[PDB]
Amino acid sequence: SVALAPHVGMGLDTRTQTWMSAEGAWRQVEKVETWALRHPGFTILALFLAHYIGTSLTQKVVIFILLMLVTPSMT
Amino acid sequence: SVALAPHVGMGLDTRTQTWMSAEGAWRQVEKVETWALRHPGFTILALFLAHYIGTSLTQKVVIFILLMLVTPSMT
Amino acid sequence: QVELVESGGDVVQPGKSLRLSCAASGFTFTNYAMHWLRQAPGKGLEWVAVISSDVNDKYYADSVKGRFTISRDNSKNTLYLQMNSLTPEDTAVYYCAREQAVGTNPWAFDYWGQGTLVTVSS
Amino acid sequence: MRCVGVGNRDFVEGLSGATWVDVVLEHGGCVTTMAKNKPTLDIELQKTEATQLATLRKLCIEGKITNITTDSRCPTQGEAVLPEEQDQNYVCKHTYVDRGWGNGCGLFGKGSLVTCAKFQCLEPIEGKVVQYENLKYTVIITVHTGDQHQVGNETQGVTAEITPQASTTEAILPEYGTLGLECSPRTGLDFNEMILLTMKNKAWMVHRQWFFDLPLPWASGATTETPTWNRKELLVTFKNAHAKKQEVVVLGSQEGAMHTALTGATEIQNSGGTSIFAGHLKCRLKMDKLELKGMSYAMCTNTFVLKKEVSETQHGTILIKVEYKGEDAPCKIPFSTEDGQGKAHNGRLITANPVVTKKEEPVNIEAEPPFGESNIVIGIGDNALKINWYKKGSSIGKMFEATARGARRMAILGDTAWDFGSVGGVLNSLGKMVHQIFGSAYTALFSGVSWVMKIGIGVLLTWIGLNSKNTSMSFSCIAIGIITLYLGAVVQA
Amino acid sequence: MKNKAWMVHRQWFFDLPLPWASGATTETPTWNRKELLVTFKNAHAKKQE
Amino acid sequence: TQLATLRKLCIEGKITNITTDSRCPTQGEAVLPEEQDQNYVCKHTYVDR
Amino acid sequence: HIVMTQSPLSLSVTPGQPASISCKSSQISSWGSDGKTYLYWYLQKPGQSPQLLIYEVSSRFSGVSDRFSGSGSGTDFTLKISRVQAEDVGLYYCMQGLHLPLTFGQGTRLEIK
Ligand SMILES: *[C@@H]1O[C@H](CO)[C@@H](O[C@@H]2O[C@H](CO)[C@@H](O[C@@H]3O[C@H](CO[C@@H]4O[C@H](CO)[C@@H](O)[C@H](O)[C@@H]4O)[C@@H](O)[C@H](O[C@H]4O[C@H](CO)[C@@H](O)[C@H](O)[C@@H]4O)[C@@H]3O)[C@H](O)[C@H]2NC(C)=O)[C@H](O)[C@H]1NC(C)=O
Ligand SMILES: *[C@@H]1O[C@H](CO)[C@@H](O[C@@H]2O[C@H](CO)[C@@H](O[C@@H]3O[C@H](CO[C@@H]4O[C@H](CO)[C@@H](O)[C@H](O)[C@@H]4O)[C@@H](O)[C@H](O[C@H]4O[C@H](CO)[C@@H](O)[C@H](O)[C@@H]4O)[C@@H]3O)[C@H](O)[C@H]2NC(C)=O)[C@H](O)[C@H]1NC(C)=O
Ligand SMILES: *[C@@H]1O[C@H](CO)[C@@H](O[C@@H]2O[C@H](CO)[C@@H](O[C@@H]3O[C@H](CO)[C@@H](O)[C@H](O)[C@@H]3O)[C@H](O)[C@H]2NC(C)=O)[C@H](O)[C@H]1NC(C)=O
Ligand SMILES: *[C@@H]1O[C@H](CO)[C@@H](O[C@@H]2O[C@H](CO)[C@@H](O)[C@H](O)[C@H]2NC(C)=O)[C@H](O)[C@H]1NC(C)=O
Repeated sequence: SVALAPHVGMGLDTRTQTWMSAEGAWRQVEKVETWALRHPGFTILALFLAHYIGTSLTQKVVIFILLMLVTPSMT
Repeated sequence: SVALAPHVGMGLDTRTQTWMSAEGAWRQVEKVETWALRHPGFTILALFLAHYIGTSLTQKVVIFILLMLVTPSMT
Repeated sequence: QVELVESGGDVVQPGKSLRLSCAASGFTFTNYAMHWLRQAPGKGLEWVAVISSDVNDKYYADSVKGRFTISRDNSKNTLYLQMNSLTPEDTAVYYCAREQAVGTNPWAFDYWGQGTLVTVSS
Repeated sequence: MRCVGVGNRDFVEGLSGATWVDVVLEHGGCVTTMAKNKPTLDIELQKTEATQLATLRKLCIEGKITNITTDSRCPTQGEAVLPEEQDQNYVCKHTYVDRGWGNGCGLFGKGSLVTCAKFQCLEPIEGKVVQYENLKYTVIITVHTGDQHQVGNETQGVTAEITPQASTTEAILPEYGTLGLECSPRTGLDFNEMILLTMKNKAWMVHRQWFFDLPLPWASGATTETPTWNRKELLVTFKNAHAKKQEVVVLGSQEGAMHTALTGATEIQNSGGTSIFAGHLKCRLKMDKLELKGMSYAMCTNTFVLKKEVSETQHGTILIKVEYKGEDAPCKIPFSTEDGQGKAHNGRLITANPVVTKKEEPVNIEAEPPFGESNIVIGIGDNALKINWYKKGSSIGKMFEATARGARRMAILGDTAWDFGSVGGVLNSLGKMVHQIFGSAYTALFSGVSWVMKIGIGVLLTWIGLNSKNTSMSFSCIAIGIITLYLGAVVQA
Repeated sequence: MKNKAWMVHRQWFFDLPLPWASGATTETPTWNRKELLVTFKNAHAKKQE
Repeated sequence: TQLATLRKLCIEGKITNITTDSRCPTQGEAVLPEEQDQNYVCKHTYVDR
Repeated sequence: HIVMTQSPLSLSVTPGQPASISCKSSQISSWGSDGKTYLYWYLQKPGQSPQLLIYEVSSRFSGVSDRFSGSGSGTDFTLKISRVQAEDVGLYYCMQGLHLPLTFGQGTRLEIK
């Protein structure tokens, strides 16, 4: 089906290499990186949102990173 | 692979209806909905994390929503 | 969805040359090796000639080697077969076979043409 | 000794009352079972294969669209209807299109427009299940005999077929007794959560619910040539550009999308018999009837000579290969180990007790030398072959590597790693119970989490542990952070 | 592609992971980044496919 | 007595055939058919056209 | 010039019954580099053009019914049909693709008994 329901973490785990493991280990990370390099302004917007919502040096960082992970992959 | 980077929100917008604008609209939402229906334990984990990382109610809500939106979107 | 239609088949007296043409549609032609195959009436299938993806490389069956010539007009999306010094034995229904869509063999058949009949007799 | 050279072997050494030791086979590594008076043999689960597979559900991967029929009503009255709508083979959709005197309708306004096409599917994806009745495991057992051609020889072995109906099949080794296998094959990869995706001659063992949640249209699953397909609306894309009319277009071929949607599944070879090659099996080894050949043979007093240079394997075994030069063929080979010219005997023969069975038939010996200098004496007298060796390593390094190996096994096997080589005992029972409960809770929590989300959540949770000071640190950090980082660094097997 | 067209953004076209080529209409084009289609699968560190 | 060649480094060298294929300022990246050849050392740079 | 010899020359079988066709090679058609075996099975339906049923020794082609399955390792290959219908009338020409001058077999014939 659509490449949005991969069999990554659910189900069985074996000693043999699962189909397309090394090729797709970093697929979503590369997607996030290329999206961020193509659309830089959302980094500024996320910084603004984090620094103006619930600020404490751990929350201010976790919210920023979590949003910067959500928006590109969600797309 | 290729499906992870839809040509959505690139910037060129016109009156004429785009390709698959009816089906590909709620695709991302339905992905998360099916993932949440299939994996219920991460809901409890996200509730715990939001409660123990958020000092304000709005912080808790935002953290919970972002955690729910980030993991199925990641995989 | 691919369509391979034959052309050029007709009657011909022995010794008179003939040029067969295989019109192709439904796929990108320039990337596919093409074949010519024949079935004499009441006889088993017999492969005639093959042209690979690059135009220069060609091969012929030894039973017909030196008598035929195979050409590719990929700009028009069609295949050409040149039959020379035809023999009354060289009468059969001729087919046009595409390269395999999926597999390992550089040359294989997956889709066969409708078939044309050439008759060499006096 | 078909186990040497794989690089994944692991030596089980214990034994109990009635001499039963349960070991776990994983299709990747070959077990070695040593004992005080039992010949050390090696075991490898060769292939797990099923038969007589049923088809549970069939999925369409691409379609063709024909017979596009359309009908519209006058605006502001009724709703467009078409007799072809009720047909199961036809996909339809309702949209509103502007109409007027130019279109012939009496009154201006938007009017309904339905288009019905014919969805004739193509290239189906069968989804097959297997019952436990037909699942079969094949196990290969070889005792260390010191034959000439028996170093990692994949072919020669003794096969015992294990099925759930009769799972206590015992091997009959030649001249070594009968090794008794009493294994439970119900446990393992739960085949009630396995659907095989036979899609253009490539199978996969995916989870059941994930297969049911594939958006692609699904068939009835029965054996027919013209099956009716449900949920056809998402593989044909109706396009109403502007508002004059709408077209009908088939989406395309979903094979490339499927291949990237299977990026975590495990491949299994599907040609003829659907011989799965991934999985694991727990088996008990009842070694009561098993004996070693030639315990009563006399000792060799003659010259021994190497015929192939001794070369240490990956795990420390050295694989000595010698050939007898005497006249007494049915004879026992002596052995001695000295560290710094001191008879500490700080060595070990992974082979039980190698014996020459013919005068000039080469025999090969697998010995484990200590961590320093190790002079090895094979024969007796002044002609004793002396194999100098030096295993480069430290004892603490071996313990650390063993701990890492056990951690990897506990990450792959859910809790059966607690039974791997577990020689009875009550402590291991409590350990297994505790690990079973905690692992069940942990996987219920972290069901279907990403290779990177596991690492991120583990880092966040260990930071939370290092912050809180209500003795939540001690359990949160240790129990979740380290475990989750270790897992998320291993999950992509 | 396949008797269809779309007006995509240039940068988005240049970003998507598929093996491209010079597009000079010559025969036997050489494709860059062929690794996006082939998938090698070492099963048990025994052989490769 | 006997030695095996684990890996050869090398010090000198020679450049035999030099070919360049430029590209228009916005049409995209530049590609040469011999880029995928293992013994052709290519490098991409920017120029003004 | 590997010559393909087929064991059956005529197979008259009643509907709803199995059938076994054999295509025996004069040399092992197992390509060494990949370990695959290039043996193909075509079916030319009467008054039609040949199709491709199993594009390898045992991996069936797309659009082929569920019952067509093959076997064989070095020289003795088989084409197994599980339940014969009324459409199975035709000529089951086997083929080897191992070598360039590829040669078909004489081809068996199947009819309803
Ligand atoms: C890298 O760069 C080098 C040099 O820079 C190139 O070397 C080429 O080598 C080939 C031979 O391997 C040379 O071909 C020779 O061409 C001669 C010229 O004659 C005609 O030239 C015109 C062009 O003006 C062509 O269009 C014609 O087709 C003719 O080739 C030709 O006379 C000669 O053949 C004669 O000599 C040989 C040897 O004795 C006989 O066998 C033959 O029968 C005939 O008598 C050669 O064919 C080519 O000129 C060289 N290129 C140059 C000098 O620029 C490499 O090809 C480049 N690439 C690589 C990958 O290395
Ligand atoms: C990639 O992989 C493909 C297939 O996997 C390989 O395809 C090979 O193609 C060549 C031709 O391009 C084939 O050569 C033919 O070999 C026939 C074998 O006959 C004898 O073989 C023995 C070896 O066992 C030799 O020692 C003998 O000398 C014989 O050659 C040969 O009969 C045939 O020649 C005959 O037919 C041609 C065309 O009809 C006539 O012109 C000719 O006069 C003669 O009558 C060919 O030479 C080869 O068989 C193919 N191999 C396979 C496995 O299919 C490619 O070579 C691989 N590599 C590349 C780069 O593509
Ligand atoms: C794995 O085990 C098999 C089976 O034991 C080994 O095959 C055996 O190989 C030996 C020597 O290669 C064969 O002996 C030969 O016998 C012939 C006839 O007597 C003789 O002319 C030769 O000089 C040699 O002595 C033996 O027959 C053969 N056994 C078989 C095939 O069953 C194999 O070598 C082992 N190792 C590997 C890597 O396969
Ligand atoms: C659906 O479309 C097919 C093909 O366009 C129609 O089949 C044609 O039917 C006419 C007679 O009605 C024949 O003369 C043609 O030869 C057929 N074409 C073929 C078979 O390719 C079909 O009639 C249409 N309608 C239905 C209900 O199937």
